[PDB]
Amino acid sequence: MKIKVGVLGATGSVGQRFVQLLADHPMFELTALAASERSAGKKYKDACYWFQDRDIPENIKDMVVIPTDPKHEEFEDVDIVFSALPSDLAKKFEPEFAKEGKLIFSNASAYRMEEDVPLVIPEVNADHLELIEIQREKRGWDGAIITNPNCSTICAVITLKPIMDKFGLEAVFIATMQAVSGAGYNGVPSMAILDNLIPFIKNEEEKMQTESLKLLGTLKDGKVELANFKISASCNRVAVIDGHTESIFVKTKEGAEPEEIKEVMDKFDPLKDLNLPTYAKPIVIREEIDRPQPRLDRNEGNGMSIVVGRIRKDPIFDVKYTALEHNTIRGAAGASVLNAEYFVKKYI
Amino acid sequence: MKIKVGVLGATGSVGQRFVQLLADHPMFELTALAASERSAGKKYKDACYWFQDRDIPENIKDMVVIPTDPKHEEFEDVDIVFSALPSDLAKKFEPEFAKEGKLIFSNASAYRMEEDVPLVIPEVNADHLELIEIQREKRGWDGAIITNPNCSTICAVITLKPIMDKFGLEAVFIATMQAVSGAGYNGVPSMAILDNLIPFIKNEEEKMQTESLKLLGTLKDGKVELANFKISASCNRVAVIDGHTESIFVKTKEGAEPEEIKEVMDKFDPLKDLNLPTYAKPIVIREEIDRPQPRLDRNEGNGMSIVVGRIRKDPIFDVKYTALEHNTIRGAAGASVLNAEYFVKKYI
Ligand SMILES: NC(=O)c1ccc[n+]([C@@H]2O[C@H](COP(=O)([O-])OP(=O)(O)OC[C@H]3O[C@H](n4cnc5c(N)ncnc54)[C@H](OP(=O)(O)O)[C@@H]3O)[C@@H](O)[C@H]2O)c1
Ligand SMILES: NC(=O)c1ccc[n+]([C@@H]2O[C@H](COP(=O)([O-])OP(=O)(O)OC[C@H]3O[C@H](n4cnc5c(N)ncnc54)[C@H](OP(=O)(O)O)[C@H]3O)[C@@H](O)[C@H]2O)c1
Repeated sequence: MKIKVGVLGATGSVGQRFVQLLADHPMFELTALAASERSAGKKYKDACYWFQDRDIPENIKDMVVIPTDPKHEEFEDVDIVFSALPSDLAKKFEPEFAKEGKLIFSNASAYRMEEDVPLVIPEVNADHLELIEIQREKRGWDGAIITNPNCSTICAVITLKPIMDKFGLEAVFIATMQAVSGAGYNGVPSMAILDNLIPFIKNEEEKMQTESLKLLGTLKDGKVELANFKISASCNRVAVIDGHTESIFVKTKEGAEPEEIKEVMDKFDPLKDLNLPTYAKPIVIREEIDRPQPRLDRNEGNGMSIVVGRIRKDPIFDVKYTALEHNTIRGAAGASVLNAEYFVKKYI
Repeated sequence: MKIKVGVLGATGSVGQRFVQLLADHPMFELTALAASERSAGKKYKDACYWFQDRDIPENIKDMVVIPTDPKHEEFEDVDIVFSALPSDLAKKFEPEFAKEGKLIFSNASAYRMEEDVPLVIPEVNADHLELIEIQREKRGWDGAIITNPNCSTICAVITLKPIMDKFGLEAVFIATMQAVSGAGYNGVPSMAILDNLIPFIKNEEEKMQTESLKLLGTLKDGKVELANFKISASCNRVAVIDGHTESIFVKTKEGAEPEEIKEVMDKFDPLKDLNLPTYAKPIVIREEIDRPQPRLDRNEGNGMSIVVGRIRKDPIFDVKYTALEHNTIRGAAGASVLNAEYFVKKYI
C-alpha cells in the first residue's frame, strides 16, 4: 500500500517536477492533480504545457486535473498535498487544506517565515519539524504546513551547515548565476537572457539573507532563534535552463584551511541510514579546475546533490568555492518530497 | 591629424576592435596591419574572419596585411604601434618593436607586471607613464612598451578609484560574469556556454587580484608601490557575446553610504575637456532596478563608459553594486587607443 498524495499547481514548472518524482514512488501514490479553473477538467497532457526533456510519465498523462478545492471528492482520501502554488494563492489555499487535516509540503514563500511554520532542509534542520505540534495548537487544525526554502538559499545553506558545525560562521558573501526554469515557462523572456543577463531577481537576495538565518537557527522554547552570522547576496539571471551556480566566500569563527572545508562537506551525510527514496549524498566534491558546470553536473544524485568545486584559499576570508544546485529538484520539488518522506518516517 | 599607426595581431578579436577604432580616427591614420605569415600578403577582408555586427570599414578592406616585422617598409613612418598579440608572441615581438624606437601600446598580459612597464588606465594612474624613462634606462632601447590592464580588472578599478580617493579601501569582493568575445572567435566553444556556464577562467582571478594593486598603487622613486587593500575575485564565463558584468562588494576605510558612493562615481571625470577622441564619461549610473544589462548598456559611451547600477547598502561591508564593461572596447582595444591619445595630448 501507499500514502495517497496530491499536487497543487501541477501544470507549472515545479508541479511538473513534483509529477516526475511522484509518478512512480515507493511510499507515495499520485492520485490528485490540481491547477486553475482553465486546466480543471482536462487530461494532464492537455492542461499542462510540458517542457521537460523527458516525456510525461505514462500513468499521469490521462489523469484528469481537478480544481484547487480541499473538499473536492478526489482530495478526500489524499493525506499529503505538495504545493507548487504562487505565493498569493498559497496564502489562501494552503490553510484550507491544513484545516481538512492534510499535510502540506510547500515550495511557496507564503508561510516560510511564520514562526510556527517549519522551514526545512532535512540534512540541515530536521528538528524544526517539532514546530508542527506548536502550529496545530495555535492554528487549531490537525493538518500541517511544512515549507521548503528558496532554491538559491537551499544551495548555500547545505554547503554552509557542515562548515558552521565544525568551524562556526562569521560572514558569507554569495553571488548567484541563476537558471530560468523556476520562473515558469512564461517567466523569463528570451530577450532577457539571449546575449544578455539580468543583475536582479526580485526579492531573491532578501530571501537568501533571511531564510538562511532561520534554517541555521536554533529551536528554543517553541521558537526558532535566528543564527547570528552576517550574509550578503547578489543575485543574477543567466542563460541556463536548469541549475543555479553560486560563488561563495566564507569567513568562519575558528579559521579553516580549504582542505578542512572540503573534508567536512564530503563527510556531511546525516540521512544515509534513513532509507529515504529521494536520498542523495548532500555534497559532491569536484576536483576538476572548471567544475561544477550546470549542464554537466545538475543531474548529480538525480538532481538532489549539491555539487561543489574550486574549494580554495580566500585572500580576505577563509575559503571561497563554487556550488551548483538543480534549482527545480533539490531547490523545490525534491526539497518538499524529501521533507515529506522524512516527515512520515520520523514525525506525525 | 594623421599620425601613422600600426596594429599587431590585427585579425583577431581585439585586433578587429582596434581596426574599428582607428579606421576613421581624427588623430591616427591606420597604415600598417600585422599578423601571422598565413595572413601576410592578403587583403584584410580575406585574412580576417570578421565577426563584428558592423561591417569592416570600407577603407581597411583592401589593405594588405604585412608580417610582424618592425623593419618592414610599412613601419618606417610609424612610431605608435598597437598590440593585440597573445602573451607568448608579445614577449617575442614587443621588445623587437621597442628596440626599433617604436612605442608599443599593448593589450597583451606579457609585460603588464614588469616594474618598469606602465600598466595604465588614463583616468586612474596616468602618472605611471613616467615609468618609460626608467624602462629606457634598464632595457637600453629608445622605444617603450606601454600596457593596458586585463578587461575584468579595468571595469573594477575604474569604479574603485573614486571610492579610494575619498573613502579609502580595505577589502573588495568581486564575482564576474564574463562574455566570450575576449577569448577570440575560436576561444569559447558553443557547448561551454549553451545552457551552461564555466565557473573558471584561467589566470583571471590572479590578474584581478594583482593588476589592481599596481593600477591603484603609488609611483615613488621610479617604482610603483602596490596598494594595500585586500581583494578576492571569483570569475565565471557566461553565454554573453560582449560585456563583462561584475558583482562588487566594497569595504572602505572611513565608511560610506550608498548615496555617497554613487556621488563620487558620478563626479569622477578627470579627462573631460581634453578633447580626447575616444573619451567617454568614466562611470554612468543606472537608477533602474535591473540595470546594467550587457545587451542594453555595453554601447554606453561607444563602449568606453563603465555602467554601474543597484548601488545599495551591504550587510557586511559598506556598499555593493553591479558594474558593466564592454570587454573588447574599454576592456582592451579602446583602453590602449585612449592610452595613446592621452600620450600625445599630455605626455609629449
Ligand atoms: N576580445 C577581447 O576582448 C580580448 C580582451 C583582452 C585580450 N584578448 C586577447 O586576445 C587573444 C584571443 O583572441 P584572438 O582571436 O585575437 O587570438 P588569435 O586568433 O591568436 O589572434 C591574435 C593574433 O595572433 C595570431 N598569430 C598567430 N601566429 C602569429 C605570428 N607568428 N605573428 C603574429 N600573429 C600571430 C593571429 O594571426 P593570424 O590571424 O594571421 O593567424 C592574430 O592576428 C587572447 O590571447 C587574449 O590575450 C582579447
Ligand atoms: N520550479 C522550481 O524549481 C521553483 C523554485 C522556486 C520557486 N518556484 C515558484 O514557482 C513559480 C513560477 O512557476 P509556474 O510557472 O509554476 O507559475 P504558475 O504556473 O503560475 O503556478 C503554478 C500553478 O498556478 C497557476 N494558477 C493560476 N491561477 C490559479 C488558481 N486559481 N488556482 C491554482 N493555480 C493557478 C497554474 O494553473 P494553470 O496552469 O491551470 O493556469 C499552476 O501551474 C514562482 O512563483 C516561484 O515561487 C519554482
